[PDB]
Amino acid sequence: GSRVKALEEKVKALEEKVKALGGGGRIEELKKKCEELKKKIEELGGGGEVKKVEEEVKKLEEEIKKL
Ligand SMILES: *Sc1ccc(O)cc1
Repeated sequence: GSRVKALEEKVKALEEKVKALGGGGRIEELKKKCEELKKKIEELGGGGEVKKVEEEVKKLEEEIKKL
């Protein structure tokens, strides 16, 4: 399937979008989940599971569609 393909891509839309969206309130917590998402993948290599990151991020990415 992908697993990582979903992690490598989302990381681009995750930050780039928020960095270009510039907002507050809803964006305040939105970034909190972002900084943690980028640090997990870039750092994780053997542990943490790749399927666990693509599933969780699914919530963040979907949130970008609105913002
Ligand atoms: S990951 C990320 C990047 C930029 C923001 O403004 C927020 C989250």
